[PDB]
Amino acid sequence: FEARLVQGSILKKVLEALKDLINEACWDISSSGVNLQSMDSSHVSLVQLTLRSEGFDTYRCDRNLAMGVNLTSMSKILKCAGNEDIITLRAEDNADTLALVFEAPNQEKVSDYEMKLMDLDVEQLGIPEQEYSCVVKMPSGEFARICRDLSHIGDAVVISCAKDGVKFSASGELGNGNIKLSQTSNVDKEEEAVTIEMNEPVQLTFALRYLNFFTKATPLSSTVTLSMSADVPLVVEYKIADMGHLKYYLAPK
Amino acid sequence: MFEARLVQGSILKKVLEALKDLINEACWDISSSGVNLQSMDSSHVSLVQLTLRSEGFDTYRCDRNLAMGVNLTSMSKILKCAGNEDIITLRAEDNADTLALVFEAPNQEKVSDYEMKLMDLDVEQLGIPEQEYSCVVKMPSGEFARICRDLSHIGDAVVISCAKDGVKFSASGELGNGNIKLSQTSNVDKEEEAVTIEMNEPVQLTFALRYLNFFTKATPLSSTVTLSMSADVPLVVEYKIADMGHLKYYLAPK
Amino acid sequence: HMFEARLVQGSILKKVLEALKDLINEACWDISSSGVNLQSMDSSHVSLVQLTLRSEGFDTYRCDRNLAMGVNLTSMSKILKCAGNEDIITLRAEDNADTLALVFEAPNQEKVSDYEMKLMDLDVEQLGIPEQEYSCVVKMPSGEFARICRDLSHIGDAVVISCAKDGVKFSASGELGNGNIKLSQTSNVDKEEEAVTIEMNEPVQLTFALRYLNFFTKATPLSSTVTLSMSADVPLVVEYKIADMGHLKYYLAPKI
Amino acid sequence: VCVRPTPKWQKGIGEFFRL
Amino acid sequence: PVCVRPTPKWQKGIGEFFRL
DNA sequence: CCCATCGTAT
DNA sequence: ATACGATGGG
Repeated sequence: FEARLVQGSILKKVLEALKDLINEACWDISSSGVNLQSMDSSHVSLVQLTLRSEGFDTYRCDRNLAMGVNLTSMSKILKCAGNEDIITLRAEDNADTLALVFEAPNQEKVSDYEMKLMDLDVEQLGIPEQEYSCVVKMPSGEFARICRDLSHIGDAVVISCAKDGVKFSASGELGNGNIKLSQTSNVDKEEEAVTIEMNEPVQLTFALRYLNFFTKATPLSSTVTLSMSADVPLVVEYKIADMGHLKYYLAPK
Repeated sequence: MFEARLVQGSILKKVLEALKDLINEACWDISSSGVNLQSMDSSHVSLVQLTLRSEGFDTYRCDRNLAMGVNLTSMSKILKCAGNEDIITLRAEDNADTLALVFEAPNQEKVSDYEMKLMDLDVEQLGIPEQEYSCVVKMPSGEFARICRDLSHIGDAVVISCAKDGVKFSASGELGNGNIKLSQTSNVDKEEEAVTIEMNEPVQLTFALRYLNFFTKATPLSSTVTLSMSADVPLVVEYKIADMGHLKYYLAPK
Repeated sequence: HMFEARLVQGSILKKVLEALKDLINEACWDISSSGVNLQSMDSSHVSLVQLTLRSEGFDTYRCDRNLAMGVNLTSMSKILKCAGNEDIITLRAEDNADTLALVFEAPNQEKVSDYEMKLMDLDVEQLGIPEQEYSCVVKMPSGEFARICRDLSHIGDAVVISCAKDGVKFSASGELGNGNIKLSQTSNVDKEEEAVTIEMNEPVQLTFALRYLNFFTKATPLSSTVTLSMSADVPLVVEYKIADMGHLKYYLAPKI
Repeated sequence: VCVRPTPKWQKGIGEFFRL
Repeated sequence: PVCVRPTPKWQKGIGEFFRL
């Protein structure tokens, strides 16, 4: 398996997003590309990364490998990589090893790191096809700020999806707080827009702890898509360029 | 009733950073004239007096005179939510234990509104008088900020000596001794960067650097500070707030 | 009577003392007509540092006799941190006080700090430094070298510098895995300043503790270039030059 | 951000998904 | 991010190389 | 060269 | 749980 990524800063961004939520996880390499799917320490939330081979330069995969990586380990190694560096994954089928090679732009420095793989009992989970009562698309940043701000009011947030806009509310010791995101009538902020596909109205409750973890992915995308129905796991999705996506799953009240 | 619409919301935010390390809870005094606040520090060492004149707000309406008991640490955490470019509005009803802070972003798109629980505070408002002052230094807020930080590393008290020529600040301890001499500005194109002295009598007072360093958390409100001093009398550090009012600290010399 | 040394570019005195303070608690400055010298071992007696600021580099330099000032560098650092980076710093001492005066004139010309620090009595001991030919001598960007030592500090606790004709390689290992950084020699690109140059006589493959290298790199602000200089079982010399004023040289013994 | 805890009333993702 | 790694056992001091 | 973000120690 | 210094961006 060999995979040359021009924009190396992605593999770096990905691993910051994940490492607060997952210690160790199984990368599933195939001709089609790189997939990953894990639950959190606490078995509360679920993350699924999907990076399609189309998005790499060199992509070659002979057999389907299932590499057990320690994400905290792999992050510390990836933090070495320059953000403008051309990153390449190489792994030799046999061996408990994954090679990350980093070429800098001057073409005159080249790092290469070998990290020790793990054997992982990957409890394979099966994420159903669902239609969704509501689906907000909004700026990753905006959503990030809301979750940070309301984390100061209380420990749960109440997302109310409606025809004309979305509301987020939280309460506690200090008081109460309501944040009302109206819909963008298109052609403004430039992309910095809020769009809604509301079939059935919803008011769901979620713990802000986990939302605030999921938002660590914010660097990957200027847009986040929240997708909801009564007592069915909310799906926070960050799309990765033209290459894949990252999806979080959290069960509501 | 009371509603007060502030276009430049970053001021209400700056105010509350300046206060929150010095005062836990305090009584806001709302009136037709505007917003006044006056508290001592937890430790009964210093006093702060905030004055925001109604003229400085956009909308200001205040029926009768309310005395709102706010927890400043609480109100800060809520104001930290507000974007710095956001249009902040205070609303509070008569007979009521709550103050509403509404924050509209510039995009016109996002709008926060927070409700905080008020408390009952008896506070026997001091009464500060006009006083004449042996010395009055007017200098850059930054300069003064730096001096207090630097000397805080030498020890825990600073010695402000006012003279005709200039002002001097000295402190001593473990490391050694340090003297910082601010001469008066000869040219001074700009206020931002000038040192001015109004010396009547010479003075040498001693103050705790702990409290000075608290007072300097107000530095964002103004490019200028004014220190004002007399032989047996609380120092007054004063930060003026753009078209709105002022913030004044009072510290009694050691 | 008196020593006085006026440095227009004050940020140097500041930079020097950041470079030294993680390595040395207390040391004897050797002040003389010729200039300011310092030569100390570290707390643990592992490495050696030799600072040399030549009088020609100061604006005012006057030294009436030789002083040997015992300074507490922790103290002197905290005092120098007060000085603005654009400040005109002046070091002044009489033969008849136990004290060193650091006076700071800000660039605005209306503010002036002056600090008085107490000197100390230091039973020193000055090491003899022998003339030495060097199997290898890398000259590279201070930054590059800084990054390498930081990065590999995350792999483990020693780094293996292999010098060859073609280029230099740095390798380290530990719990997580293994790590190799190959720095090939520069033909050019922009223009000196950001080049890798090698003076290889004999190939060398030496092992060094990353703890100490990472201390030495705290000097990086003084120079855009560093020079590593190496031989079988002979202390490595990391050297930062200070703008036609002097230099700072660290000495660390390799694995044997 | 203020350090949060996980509400007692949280369900596991196990009750929603499986193999 | 910089790791301050302990001082290797195999470290020699500069004392054994230079003297008064 | 000043302002904005990060990380630990009390 | 809150303060105060350390690091990086513009």
